[PDB]
Amino acid sequence: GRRAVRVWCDGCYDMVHYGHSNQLRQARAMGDYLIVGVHTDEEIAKHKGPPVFTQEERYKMVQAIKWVDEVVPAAPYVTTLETLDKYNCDFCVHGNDITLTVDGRDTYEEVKQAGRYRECKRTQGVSTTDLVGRMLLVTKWTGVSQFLQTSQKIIQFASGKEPQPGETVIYVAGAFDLFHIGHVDFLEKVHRLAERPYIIAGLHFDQEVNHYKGKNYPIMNLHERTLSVLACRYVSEVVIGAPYAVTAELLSHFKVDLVCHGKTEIIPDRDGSDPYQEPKRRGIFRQIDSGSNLTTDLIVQRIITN
Ligand SMILES: Nc1ccn([C@@H]2O[C@H](COP(=O)(O)OP(=O)(O)OP(=O)(O)O)[C@@H](O)[C@H]2O)c(=O)n1
Ligand SMILES: Nc1ccn([C@@H]2O[C@H](COP(=O)(O)O)[C@@H](O)[C@H]2O)c(=O)n1
Repeated sequence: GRRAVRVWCDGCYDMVHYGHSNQLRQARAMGDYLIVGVHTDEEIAKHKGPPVFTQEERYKMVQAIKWVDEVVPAAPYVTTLETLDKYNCDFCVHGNDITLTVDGRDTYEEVKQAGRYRECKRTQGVSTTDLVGRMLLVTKWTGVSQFLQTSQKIIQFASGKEPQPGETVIYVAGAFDLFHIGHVDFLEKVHRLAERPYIIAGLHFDQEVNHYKGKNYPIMNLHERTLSVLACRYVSEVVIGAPYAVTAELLSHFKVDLVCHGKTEIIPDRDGSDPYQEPKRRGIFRQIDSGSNLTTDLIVQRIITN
């Protein structure tokens, strides 16, 4: 038995994207166990403006990412040894920003001098601001994203497991754009539908999403959406470019036991047909209620306050 390295992060985690998730993956790789501190609405307000998502929304999203072992709510804004000592955490991990006080001293001086501060690289291809811009475009399809996808980035995000005997294969599908607490609440309930679930998430092509969603959607592209969704602990695997209709070929290919959709509107397939007709014919379709009303369109409207 080796001695366990417990690891700390903190931040606002306000509108979580695959950069947040890649930093948490990276931080968790540095030890055995990741704890994450998230600040309150009130606390974020004192330093920046108030955040787009409420604390309990933010606590829940972070908790949903597979590298995170626990979420400490109302974490202080600035990391301290008092906090590290209090959660038995060997060291903290931040991305490499310039973090200086007004007089030129380091915000994390205490921690750095104690030898208890580690850095990870910033994730390429994304930031909340970049995303704010993508939303502004949509409200006022060839591709505004310059994320560079690789096999290695997918290897790092994927759990990498084939369905074992006894596991109940469950397929779901959609846009999964701006992967959010609504999708998490949906997937987390789907995950209750069996003892040992193996959830596969079909991700519609960008061209398809633009067609059925109008405008400049999707905000995120298939590759980005791939990682967003693989970061979720309830997901075992992803179809990267799934058809809109849940075909026979697909169900048979993945040996699907079960198919779900949430309480959102199902838009008819181009020929008028129910794209879930085939699993309903087999009697393996089941509708689920997430309990969330959150959609990509509501995230846009909450994120633009002018
Ligand atoms: N593409 C990005 C964006 C952010 N982060 C890291 O995530 C850390 C903690 O997250 P948090 O403070 O809660 O959010 P932001 O950093 O504001 O996210 P962003 O820059 O995208 O707005 C940040 O220091 C940031 O460097 C990262 O690694 N890669
Ligand atoms: N708030 C939400 C958002 C999505 N969902 C479900 O998540 C899946 C993917 O949704 P999108 O294709 O709309 O991203 C769908 O089955 C949808 O019904 C939900 O149950 N509650």
